[PDB]
Order: sequence, then structure tokens, then C-alpha cells
Amino acid sequence: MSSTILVIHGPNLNLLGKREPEVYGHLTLDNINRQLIAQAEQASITLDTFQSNWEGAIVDRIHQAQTEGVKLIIINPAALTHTSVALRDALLGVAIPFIEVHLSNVHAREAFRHHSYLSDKAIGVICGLGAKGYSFALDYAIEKIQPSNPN
Amino acid sequence: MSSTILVIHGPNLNLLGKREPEVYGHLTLDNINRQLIAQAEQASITLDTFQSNWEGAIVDRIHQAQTEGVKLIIINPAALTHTSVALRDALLGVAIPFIEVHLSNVHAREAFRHHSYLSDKAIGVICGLGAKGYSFALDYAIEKIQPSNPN
Amino acid sequence: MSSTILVIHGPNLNLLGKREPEVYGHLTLDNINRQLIAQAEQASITLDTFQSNWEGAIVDRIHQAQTEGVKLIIINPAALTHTSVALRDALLGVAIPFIEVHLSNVHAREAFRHHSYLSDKAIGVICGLGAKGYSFALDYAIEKIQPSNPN
Amino acid sequence: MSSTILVIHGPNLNLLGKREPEVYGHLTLDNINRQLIAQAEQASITLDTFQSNWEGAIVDRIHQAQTEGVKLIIINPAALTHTSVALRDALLGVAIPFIEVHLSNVHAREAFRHHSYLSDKAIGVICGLGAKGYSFALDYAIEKIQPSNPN
Amino acid sequence: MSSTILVIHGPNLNLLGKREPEVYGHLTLDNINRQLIAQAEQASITLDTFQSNWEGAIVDRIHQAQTEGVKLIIINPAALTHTSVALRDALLGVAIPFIEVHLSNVHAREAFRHHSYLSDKAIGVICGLGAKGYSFALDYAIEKIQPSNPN
Amino acid sequence: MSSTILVIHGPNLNLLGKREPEVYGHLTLDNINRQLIAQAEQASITLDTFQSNWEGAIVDRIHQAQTEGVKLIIINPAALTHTSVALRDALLGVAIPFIEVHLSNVHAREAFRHHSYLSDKAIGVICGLGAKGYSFALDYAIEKIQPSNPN
Amino acid sequence: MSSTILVIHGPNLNLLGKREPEVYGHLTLDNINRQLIAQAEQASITLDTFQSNWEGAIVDRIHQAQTEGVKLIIINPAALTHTSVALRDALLGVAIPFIEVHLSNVHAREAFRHHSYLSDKAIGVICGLGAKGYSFALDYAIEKIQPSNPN
Amino acid sequence: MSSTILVIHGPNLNLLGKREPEVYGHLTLDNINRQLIAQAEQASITLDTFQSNWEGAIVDRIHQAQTEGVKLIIINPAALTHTSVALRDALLGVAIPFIEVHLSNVHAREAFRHHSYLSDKAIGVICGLGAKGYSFALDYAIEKIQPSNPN
Amino acid sequence: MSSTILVIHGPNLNLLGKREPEVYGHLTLDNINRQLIAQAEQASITLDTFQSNWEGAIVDRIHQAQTEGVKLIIINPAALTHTSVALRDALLGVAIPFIEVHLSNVHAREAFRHHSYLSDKAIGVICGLGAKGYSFALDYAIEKIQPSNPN
Amino acid sequence: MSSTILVIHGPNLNLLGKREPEVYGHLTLDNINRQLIAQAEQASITLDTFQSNWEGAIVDRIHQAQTEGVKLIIINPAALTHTSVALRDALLGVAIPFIEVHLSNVHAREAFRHHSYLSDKAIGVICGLGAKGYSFALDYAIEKIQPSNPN
Amino acid sequence: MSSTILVIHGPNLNLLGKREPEVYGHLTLDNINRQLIAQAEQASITLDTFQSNWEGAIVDRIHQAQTEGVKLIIINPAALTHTSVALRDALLGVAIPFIEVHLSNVHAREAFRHHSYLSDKAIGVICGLGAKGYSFALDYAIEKIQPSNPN
Amino acid sequence: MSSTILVIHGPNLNLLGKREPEVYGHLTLDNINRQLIAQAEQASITLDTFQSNWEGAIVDRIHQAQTEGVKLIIINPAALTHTSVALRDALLGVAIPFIEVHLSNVHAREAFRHHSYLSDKAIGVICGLGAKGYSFALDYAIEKIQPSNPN
Repeated sequence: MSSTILVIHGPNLNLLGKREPEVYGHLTLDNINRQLIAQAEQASITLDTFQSNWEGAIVDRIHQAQTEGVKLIIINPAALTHTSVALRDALLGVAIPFIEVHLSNVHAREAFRHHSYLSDKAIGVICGLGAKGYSFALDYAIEKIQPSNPN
Repeated sequence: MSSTILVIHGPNLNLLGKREPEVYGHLTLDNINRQLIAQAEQASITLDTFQSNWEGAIVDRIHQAQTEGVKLIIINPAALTHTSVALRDALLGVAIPFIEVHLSNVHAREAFRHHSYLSDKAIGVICGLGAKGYSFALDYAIEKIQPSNPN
Repeated sequence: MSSTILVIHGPNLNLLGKREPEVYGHLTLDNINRQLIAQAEQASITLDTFQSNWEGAIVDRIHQAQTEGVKLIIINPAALTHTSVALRDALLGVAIPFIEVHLSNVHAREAFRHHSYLSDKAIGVICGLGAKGYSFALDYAIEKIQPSNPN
Repeated sequence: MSSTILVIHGPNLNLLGKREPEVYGHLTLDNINRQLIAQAEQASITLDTFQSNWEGAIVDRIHQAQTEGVKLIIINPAALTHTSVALRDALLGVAIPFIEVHLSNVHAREAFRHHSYLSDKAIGVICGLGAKGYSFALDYAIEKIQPSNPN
Repeated sequence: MSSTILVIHGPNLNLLGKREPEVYGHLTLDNINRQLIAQAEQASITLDTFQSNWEGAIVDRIHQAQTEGVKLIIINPAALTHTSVALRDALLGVAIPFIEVHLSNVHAREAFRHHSYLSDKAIGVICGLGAKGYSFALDYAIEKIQPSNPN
Repeated sequence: MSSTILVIHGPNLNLLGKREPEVYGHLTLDNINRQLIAQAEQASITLDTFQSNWEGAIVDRIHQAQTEGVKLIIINPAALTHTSVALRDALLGVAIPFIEVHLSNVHAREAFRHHSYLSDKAIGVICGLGAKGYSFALDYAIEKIQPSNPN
Repeated sequence: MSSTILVIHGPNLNLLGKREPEVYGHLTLDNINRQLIAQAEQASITLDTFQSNWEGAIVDRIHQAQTEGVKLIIINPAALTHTSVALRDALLGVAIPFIEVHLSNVHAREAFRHHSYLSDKAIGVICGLGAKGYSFALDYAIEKIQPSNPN
Repeated sequence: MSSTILVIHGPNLNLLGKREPEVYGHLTLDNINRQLIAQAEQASITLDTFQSNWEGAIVDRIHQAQTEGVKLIIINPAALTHTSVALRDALLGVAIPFIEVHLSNVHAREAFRHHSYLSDKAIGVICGLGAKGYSFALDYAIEKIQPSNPN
Repeated sequence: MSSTILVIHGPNLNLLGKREPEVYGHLTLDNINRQLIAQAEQASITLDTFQSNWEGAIVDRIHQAQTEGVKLIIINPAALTHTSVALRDALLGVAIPFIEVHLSNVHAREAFRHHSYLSDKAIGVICGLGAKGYSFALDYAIEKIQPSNPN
Repeated sequence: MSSTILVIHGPNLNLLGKREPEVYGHLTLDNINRQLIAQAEQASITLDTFQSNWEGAIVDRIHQAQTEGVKLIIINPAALTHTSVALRDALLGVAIPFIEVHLSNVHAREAFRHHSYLSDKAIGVICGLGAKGYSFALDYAIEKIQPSNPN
Repeated sequence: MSSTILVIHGPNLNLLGKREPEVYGHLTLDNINRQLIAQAEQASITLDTFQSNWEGAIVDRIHQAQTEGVKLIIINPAALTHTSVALRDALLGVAIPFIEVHLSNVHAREAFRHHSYLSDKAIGVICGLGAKGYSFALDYAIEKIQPSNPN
Repeated sequence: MSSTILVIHGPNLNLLGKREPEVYGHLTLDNINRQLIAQAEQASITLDTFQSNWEGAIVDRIHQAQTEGVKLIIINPAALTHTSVALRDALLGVAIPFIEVHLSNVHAREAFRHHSYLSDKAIGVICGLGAKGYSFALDYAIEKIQPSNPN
């Protein structure tokens, strides 16, 4: 079995691009996923994506990732970062390294958003850089997996 | 189908009237819905109702509400009020105004029940008035949506 | 005078509808009292109202209520809700059940407004529903003050 | 008017005399005052008593005490003990030593009752001994003002 | 005629023994369930088991337990112990007494693990004794439910 | 010439200057008011003053200020600054800008004196500068009310 | 002995009157004990006394009190008041009502001295009244057992 | 052969099965000890027992256990659980593995009972299962000392 | 420089009026200094000013002030108010009395701004009155150094 | 289409690679700067770098950035992130948008490291991805300044 | 009985060098005492030493010290440092100046070890320097008690 | 050339002996350094000393110390101990073992002084022993660097 990256999107992320005409639209979750997939293909890495509003579905997906041989996870937990011990335990239980990504700056909002049950065990965290944040996580992930020289 | 007002009941609310009715009352969640649907009919307002023990299902329902053009949500999040950021983010993400309702007086109970992830963003909150709390919320909602005669 | 229901308004409620709206509505404390009195009259319920900026005067009114045979109090303590143990102790002392009402949503403002010396002992709490909150409390109260087949 | 000893009863204490807030056990405020006055007369010591539900009235009384040359105050602040820095400041401002008395045991009830704005500045505190707590305070005060042989 | 005792395992428990058996356990969740079932039979007690990564599924199972007349629940809530009031509310709502079990010593890991939404309402708690903890809980339940010995 | 400034003195401020040679000297509250009145006179500004030990009296006075056209309030809340939300709400309610003054340095005393319900809504705060603090507030007020250029 | 009333002195109380009899003057623990024994003898009530610096010795004495049929304990736990749950459990375990006494005013000293493991369970508390606090406690106890009354 | 397990009962446990300790359970401490001894004897393990109300005696006993080569300790610290660092340091100092046991459910009682100075260092913890908790701890301990296979 | 006064401005104060002078105002730090120097000239008092972004420079300047015979310091520590113990220690070390000034109202901004390492040791604090704050501080200082309140 | 990006490195960053590679040795501060400078050159964007151990030097540099017309700051504050209000105020004062970068994962180390005086005002935050974090920040920054490209 | 300097060792210190000496070090408590006695003899000061696992025994020893004429106490309270108010009160009660010593660095260990009931009242504290810490304390004590000048 | 042991004095330490010679003490920073340098020469160890009021200068000096080959640092950070993470990171960055010294007892002064950013990483801490504390730290260092048991 080989090296795959898995991108996990948490609850409410499916909403992206419904705001549309000005404040945040028109960009969508599928648009993000499509860019990442292209980015991965360009490096000859198999990338899969998942989104759910259900915490249990996310946990199940992480469990499947281990059996599937996934090497690294890029996860935007969204609201679940502040609340889900089960998510943290699933990631730890499978021992697949992960990078935490947030489109918005979690630190610029309510104080409860400062707390995370994931960040302390993540390799790294990116927030506030929008969709580029996932790309950055992917770029890092590729180097870690297929290190240094490609030529 | 399509709807103007949506009533959402959180986990365990389905238990109402189901254990020791002589002690705890015969009123069921179904009775509450029946009462509200009739109250809604009196105003020619289309009312939908939803209950689940699963957070993800509630979130999905809320997303569905945006597509349906629901104008207001009446929600009793039950236990989820103190724990679910995901729920708060769904409501905020679809930008549908809501009224928070609890059968019991949350303040009269454990300290952890004092905190809500919804209350600060609600139009208003009602607790401790039992089933009538939902009716009052419905009365307020109808007036806001189709203003008529003030009292 | 003897009354079955007493409505108490706390400090600064006299200002309502005074600095014109904008800043809020034309609704006045008098409009609310008028609306409540009519609602009680329609139910053949005798209702009295009271407002003051003086805490001791409020405590005295509650003491008076006990002698007047008042069965339930609907109180908007306003600012006193966060500060007055004397108010809580008066209500407990006369042992008259009460409903707490706020026009605005107490939870949507400063952190200090989250806390109350009354809420845990109230039958129930209504906030953020404007004037209608008082009407809802009155509606509940009339229903409670009815059967007496209880003991 | 120029008493040696002043006994101040705080808010809601009048309810002992008007018919018990809880309570134990139809001992009235007037009964307490009579006992203290007799105890004071027996020692040839002049004593006055005061009760109010109003913070300002209490503050004014304390100021009046200064002009009257009161040497010690026995005060049962009741609910005010937990809230009134204005009371603390009146007492410190006039520099009259005081003993704090509570009929009930303030530590045996809600956590908020554990805190006082007075107790740190009192000579001493008595709580939970009922009416007898005032008598003890008076006995201590008499010995302090009019020392005699061991008591 | 379904079961007398129900054992619930929380999220991530399905992973037990999954990777990599040489470091840490060989033992699996099915191994645990088989031992408990054997232990139950030996006592002529009907025992059922359930595991899920979804909170709602567990809540549904608990509600189902009431309908089946389950006398006692042995639950390892895992991560959910620190986060789910919904779980707490389900167990209370059905009013089925429970014993809380953890394989590992919850107190020996991060501070957040110290807090439980279940422990205070449990009959008892066992942590850190591994698989034997479930057996111990069963022993206790059997004696409670069918206290074989007259005494 | 319409512009009017109102100075409010809170509880216990009436005591200023009683123990005269040592305790806090000879300056009285009346002395302070005379100086302020004269300072106002020089600037062609109308100024009124008020003191009370009763919170309700102060709140009423503020409400009266709105109707009297008062432009700005200089308030020394004294002990009320730490306790009275009602006071905050009256000032906010009439929307009259205010400056908060204390003779003593609040920060230099008990930790509870560090907190205020007024300071965050004041234009500014002055403490620990004695009676001059009021003059400074007046100087600022006069300039804000009738701004001056080079001359 | 057996006795009806037991007075317990906690650690360091043996020091009273030892150092700089111009520090706290000349009163000793024995002086206090003699005064109490005499006060008890007037009532024909048998009183025992005990002091120790060892927590276990105090717990053992309390247990002994139960067998001896002591009806009330007057206890000055001294330092143990802030630290010993074992003391709290002994008193509750034997179910002998108690009054807590401190010579000094506990609230006037370090913050850590503000918390007691006994006060919430005591009948009453007296502090800051010196040696007289023990006499007051004894007078209350005697009256509880063998009441006399003017009123 | 040849193995000793030591059971330590902390302060106030001597009261068990008497009259009115807080929770009257029928079983005495001796009854508990006799059951444990029999259980150990079945495994050809020696079971030492110790109870004291004195912390120092317990600390000395632990030191003694090290000199005597005790394999494991089962300890119910009772009230000392929440207060004694010295106990934790004794167990750590001798490095004898231990299991912490409580008859009652520590989590169900005052918040101060929630904290243990031993739990984080224990192999495991059992609480609220009454006398059976000690037996369970012993069963685990024997298996740890004497793994079944091969004798 | 006799009866010298020293004015110290902390980090970032150099920016005053630099950016968006419309919108934010055009008063500059130099303008403030020139005003203070002139105000000082009028009273025949020597005054110096200092600003730095460097804590060490400020500490050195304070040390220098003692040797220079500076009699009072007027300081706006800016950001350093909430972070520098070193500043507090420098001012305390030289024993030069000081007044703390801020242009803006520190209490109306983030919670972290509510704490000062200076305020408890200043004679007084002025905040939120802008440039005039420095002038008021100077006005007080002159009276204190060279009192001419009386002609 | 050329602009100015400024990279700021905080205290102790100058140590990178200077001891015991591999601890995580080898990579130096200059190596990071060369990579960034090269990365900027490829975009035809002008980039400057600064490192210092002195907070004042950093504050000065940031002020200079304003005069220089710097568009965006990429800053690794290092230790200053948890301590420097002066730094926060400098960036806000000049109003230059910034991205916060940390080589290591701040969330994975002592609790004090979890708090930043910058993060809430940052566009975004990157931590734990090492040197790459700076490049990602630069990539985002380039797109921000010069959006229109072959992309 | 009779010594100028008294060294007190708290609970568990008797274990030093007891187990795994090769692992943990061979130094024993007697070795430490022997060094100190020798250092004392060199300076012609009498020194006594004491160790116990019982708090009461330590308190009694301190009391004895007053009568003995001890001038200074060097105490390593060990675990009792974090828990014993009684110890603090004993030292204060006899008013013997003391120095607090710990072999290990308390600040490097769990958070609860960061608080001492003695540190605030000690002349000084030494921790983490092992046995030498006692010697340093002794060196300071000698210089304090006896004039530096030999002969 | 270069030192083996380096002594660092923090901000304000330069003031020692400057003011209040009779009240303060007339020992200066130079006296301490000369004593240390002599103590060092006496063991044939080179010792360098440094003081600054500038955190950056201190950090730079520590960096220099690594390249110099300094074996150990004795540091009195003074006020910086409570605020300077940069200082902690410098000492850790160079990996030079350090002992933390304070002339005064930090524990006896404000609560904020109780926390240190160095203490947990120091070998040891000495405070409150005046100048001797530095000498004691040196004595430990010399023994650590050149032990005399090998000899």
C-alpha cells in the first residue's frame, strides 16, 4: 500500500460560496478540493477529500484512513476543533500525522475559539489565509512525504 | 416541504411524557408539535418541525432551511446548547434568525447549564415555562414575519 | 386594593420610548402597562403594576404584595438582576413565585449581564422578545392561577 | 439621639416580625429589639435600634450615629453584606467599630453568601446562632465600653 | 425478551488491538464483549453490547434500552465522557442506573480528561484497570440485580 | 448659554472634612461645589450639583438631567462605581456623556476597588488627585461644550 | 468522662499567653478552659476540654465523644479549619452538632483563611471576639440543652 | 508465595457500619478486611491491613511496607485523598504500585472531593461501588503479582 | 533645573498625528511637549521631556532623573503600563513621585489594558482626556511642588 | 508592479543552526532570509529583512516601515508574541497588515505560549511548519499585493 | 535543652539514599545532619536536628524551640510546605526566624508544588541545590547570629 | 580573555546602595561583584559580571556567553524574571545551566512577583538572603564545575 493524503472538511464548510455576491462568495468547497486535487496530481500524489456535518462520520473516515494506508491528514475541523475530544482521539488512535487548517483567523473571533483539542497534537496549524491555507498544508505534506530532491 | 417557520427539537426531547406520566406529565413532544402546527394554521403560516438525537442531522436540517427559504427558526437545542459550536455556526452560516427555547429553567440547574453557545446570537430566549414557551415563541415569530395587531 | 398578579418594573424602565427612535421605538412603559391591564381584564384577573428606580421601594412593594394576597409576580428587575441579593431575598422571603422578564437579550451584551441573583429562583425567564415578554409571562400566569386541584 | 450602642437591622429582617420569610420560629424583629433594650438597660447602657430595606437610609443612619456619639454598632446587614461597598464605606468613614451579626449561618447556603464587604473590617462576626447572636454582640460591646470584672 | 444488562462502548474503542498488536495490546473489543457475555451467561443474565463513533447512535441505543427493560448500563463513554451532556441527559431521561468504565487511568493524562459529564450521576467509576474494569462492573451489576445470596 | 453641566457626588462624600486636622483635612463637599460653581461662572457656564447616599435619588437626578438639557455630567460615584449597574444604565439611558472622578486613587486600595461599572463608558477618568480632579473635569467639559481656538 | 459538652482546641492554641504578654497579653488556654468549666458547673452540665497539635488525636477524640454521648462540640480548629477534611468527616461521621469558634477575625487576615471546611456544617460560627467567643458558644449550647427565657 | 499486599484504610473508616456515619452501610471495616483476607488466602497471598486517623502513622506504615517488601498497596485515603501531598510522596518515595479505592462516589459530592493527590499516580481508581471496590482492586492486584500462567 | 518636572512618554507615542491626520487628528507629540513647556514656563518651573520605544532607555532616563534632582514625574507609559515591572521598579527605586496619564480611556479597550503595573503606585491616574491630561497632571504637580493656591 | 514586504525576526532567532545540528541543526537565519529574498526576486517584489533581540529596535523598525511605504509585514515575534503590547501597538499604529509566523508549534509547548498579543490582529497565523511557514506567508502576501498573474 | 540553631526535616526525608542508591544517590539524611553538625561545631554554635513524618510532632518541636532559646530554624518542610497552615502558624506563633530549604527545585515540578504556606514568611528560600542548600542556610544563619569577627 | 562563570544582574540593580544609605544599606553592586570575583579567583576560576537595564543587552550577552564557552550562569533577572520570556528562551537557546538569584524574598512581595519565567528551568533558586545568595550560587557552581571529591 502507498502514500495518500486525505483532506477532511468539518461541519458547515459545505456552505462555502452561498454568500456569493460580495462578502465572501463565490468560492466553494468543491473549488477548493479541485485545486488541491490538481496540486496533488502535479506531484504524483493520490489525494482524497471528505466533508461532513456529522462528527461520527468524520471519526469513521479517519479510521478508514489508517486501513487505507493514508500518510498524512489535512483537516479543517471547523467548529469541531473547539469541542471534539473524540476527533483528537481518533487521529491519535490511528497515528496519522495531521495539519490543522482554518480559512478564517480563529484568533480574531470569540475567546472560546482560542481553545483547541487538536492544535497541540498537530504538526502545524494554519489559519486566516483562506483557501491558500490548504494548499500550503499540501505543499508541506508533499515535501515531508517525497522529501527534498525531485531532480 | 417548503416552510416559513421551522421548529427544531434537540436530543432527548423525544422522551417527553414517555416515562412516568402521572409523576412527570402525559404531554408528549408530538403533542407540542400538534399544538404548534394548529397555532400556525390559525395564521396561515407554514410550519415545519424536526427532532433528532444526532447533531449532524440537526445541522443538515438547518442547511436545508436556507434552501427552503425558512424565515425564522424556533429551537430547543436541549443538551446541545451547552456543547455545540457546530450548531451555532450552522445557524450563523445560514443567517436565519432564531429564538432559543427550553422547557425547564436552565439557570435553576447545574452550573454547566448556565452557559449557552446559542443565547448570545438568539433574538431572544425563553426557559422554564414548559411547552407554552414554544407557543410564545411562535406567537412572536408570526408577528415578526406577518405583522398585524399588537398585544 | 388586593391583586392576584403583580407586575414590577425596575430602574430605568421609565425611560422607555423617551429618547425617540432610532434609538428605540415609540413604545413606552405606559403602553406596556396598558396592554397588560387589558389582557388581565379580559381574563377577569386583577393586576397591579409598579415601577421605581429605588431598590428599597421595590423591596417594600414585594413585602406589600404578601399582605395583598398576590399569587404571582412578573418582574423585570432590569439592572438590579445582576446586583441585588436584597431583591432575591425579598422574593424568597415572601415566597411568591415569580417570572423574570427582560425586554432585551441579556446574553447578547456584556459578560456581567449573563449573571443573575434572580434567575435560578424564577419559575422562568423570558428575554429579548420586547414588550411581548411581559404578555407571555402574564399568559402563563393566568393559566397557572387556575385549577387548584393541586394541593 | 445620642445612644451609646446602635443596633442596625438590614433589608428583609422586618419579615421576621411580619410573619416569617422562612423561618424560625415566629420570633419577630420587635421581640429581638425588646430583648436587647432590656439587656442594655440592665447594664445601664443606652441603646437604639434601626431597620431599613433601603441602603441610603442605612447609610444616613450611620452618619447620624457619628454626630450622636455612638461608640459601637451591632449590625445585621442581611443581604447588603454581599453587595454594599457603600455600607462598608459609611462605617469606615465614621470610624465606629462594629460587630456583624447574622441569624442564619451564612456559610451553609449559596457560595455567593461566603463573601462580605463588611466582615474583614468588623471587630468580629457571629452567624447562625439566631437572635442570641445579637445578645452576645451586646455582651461583648458592653464589656468593651464599660469594662468590669471577668465575664 | 431482550436484555437485562447493556454494555456501551464509546468512540474509538473499535480500534483496540488494531495496530500494532506488538506494542501495546493484542486485546480487542470483541474479546472484551465475548468475556462479558460468557460472564453474563454463567450468571443466567442476558447481556447486550453496543459500540459506536456517533453520539446520536449511542443516545438512540440508550432510549432503546428503556423500551427493552434494561436494568443497568455499563458504559465506557471514552472521549464523550468529557464532552457529551446529551449522553448524560439520555441516561438520566431513561433513568437507568449506570457504571462508568475506562480502560486507562483518566486522571493520569491531560487535565481536561479529569472532567466528566457522567461521573457524578454514575453509581460508580472504574478507570485504569483495563479490561477487568468491565468485568468488575458486571460483577457489581449482577449482585445488584440478582443478589443471589440471602443476606 | 443653554449648556449646563451637572456634578454628582455619590454616597459618603457628604462626610468630607469632618475629622478635620488630621484625618482628611478641612475641605468640605460644599467647598468643592463653591469652587466648581465659581469656575463655571468664570466661563459663562451653568452648573448644578447634587449629592446623595441613595442610589435611587441619584438615578432620578440623572433622568431629570435629560429633561433639563444637561450637556455633560461630572460624577464621583464613590462606592457605587464598583456596584451599581443601575447607575451605568441611567447614564447610558439618557445618553449624557460623563467624566468619572475620585478623590483617592482607587487602584491603590483593595482589589475590588479596581473594578468599575462606569469607567469603560466614561469619556475619561481621574483619580487620586483630590478635589482638583473635579476642576480638571470641568476644564475639559467647558472646552468640549464651547470649543476654543487660538485666542 | 462522660461529658455532655466537649470543647476542642486545635493546633498552636497552647501558645496563648506565652509570648510577649504585651503582644496579646496574658490570657492562656487554661484560663479559658477554667472559665468554661466553671460556666458549665453553674448549669450543672459536665464539660470536657481537649487540645492538640496533631490532627489524628483530634479525630480520635471526636470519635470517642460519640461513644461518651457528648451532645454538643465547641471547636476551635485553628489552622486545621482551612485544611482538614478529615476533621469535617469526623464531625459529620459522629453526627454531633458543633459550633466553630475563632479568637481572631478570620476574614480580616490572609485570603486563604477565608475558607473553612467546617463552617458550612456548623450550627454557627463566632470569630474575632477573643476568649468570649467560647463563652458565647457555651451559653448557646447550654440553652439548647436546658433552655431558660425572658421572652 | 511469598507475597504481601497491603490494604490501607484512611481516617474515619473505623466508623463504618456504625450508628450514623454519613452513609450508613451495614458492613464494618473488619467485615471488609475479613473478606479480603479470604480472597487473598485463596491465592496464597498474604494480606496485611492498616487503618489510622493519623497521617503520620499512614506514612510510617508505607515506609514499613517498603522495608518488608510488600508487592502492592490498595489504599483508601478517605479525607486524605484531597489534602495529603505527604501521602503521595510516601507512595512515590517507596515506589510500590498502588490502586486507589473509595466506597462512595467521590464525583457525586462536593467539588473539593473531586481532586485527588493520588489518582494521577495510581494504577487505577475505583469509587462508588462500596465494599466491592476493595475486592475488585484485590483481584486485579493478585493477577498483577501472580499472572495466571504458569504459577 | 530647579523643582524640575520630567515628562516621559512611552512607546509609539511618537506616532501621534502622523497618519490620517484627518480622521485621527493632527496633534503631535511635539505639540504636546511645547504646550507643557510653555505651561511650565508660566509657573517658573523647569520641565524636561523624553520619549522612547525602548524600555531600557526609559529606565535609564528615570535613573538619571534622580541625580538631576527631578521632583516629580508625569509619565504616559503607553503599552509598557501593562507589561513593565522594570518601569515600576525604576520609579520605586528612585523614589520619585509620579502621575500616570493616558490619552485614551484604557478601561474602554481590551481587558488586558485594564491592568497597570504603575497605577497602584502613582499619586493619581488620568485617562481618556487626551492632551489635556498631561496639562492637568502638570497643573497638579506645580501646586504640589510650589504651592501658590493661596495668593 | 514591485512593492515592499518586510520580514521581521524576533529575539533568539539569530541562534538558528548555531548549536549542535542536529538538534534540529544546520538551517540558519540567513539561509531563511536568502530563500525569502530569492522568492521575492522571482516575483519582482522587493523584500527587506530585520532581526533583533531588542524590543525597541523592532518597534523602531516597524515605524520606519511606514515611512518606507511597506505594504505588508511577515513577522516571527518569537518570545515577544506572548509579552509585547508595544509590538501590537506598533503594528496597529502604523496600520500595516501582517502575518504571524512561528517555526515551531506554539500550541504544543507550555501553556503560556498559547497566548499572543498579535494573533488576533494578524491577517493570519502559521506555526509548526518550520522555515516553509515564512515562504507560505510570502506567497500569500505576493498574491495579496499583486493579484493579477499568469494565474 | 538546648541549641542555637534547629534544623527541621519534614515527611519522607528519612528515605534519602534508602533505595536504588546507585540510581538515586547514596546521600542519606544522617549524612546531611552530620555535615551540618560539623559545620556548626566549626563556628562554635550548637545545632540540633529533627525529622518526622507527623505534622503534630513537628509543631511540638517548634514549640519546644521557643522554650529552648533557638534563634533560627532551618526547615525543609517537604510535602508539608504546600499543605500545612499549622506549620506556618507554629513558626509565626513562636516568632523564630526561619529559612526554607528544599533539596529539589519545587518550580520544576507539578503546579501544586509552586505554592508554599511558609515562603512568604521565611527570611529566605533555597531550592534545587541539594544538600548544599542546608549548608548555605547554615552559613547565613551563623553570620546573622554571630559577629563576623573571629576572636 | 573569557570567563568560565558569568554573573548577570538585571534592571535596576545598579541602584543598590544609592539612596537611603542608612535606611537602605550601603552595599553596592560593585561590592558584590568584587566579592564574587575574589571568591572565584580563590578557586582559580575566571568570573565575568554584567548588568543592564536593557533586556536586549542581556540577551546579547547570553548569546556571547555560549561562544565564550561559559560553563554556568548566575543570574539575578530582577524585574525581568516576571515578564521576560525572551530571557528564558536565550538561556535555553544557549543551553548554559543557570542558577536564579534574588536579593530579596520574592514570595514576601506582591502576588505578581511569585511567578518566574526562569525558575522552572533553573538548576536552583535562592532568594531573600541578600548578597550572600550570589556567593552561595557561586559555591555551588564551583563545586559543580570542578568537584573536589575526586581531587
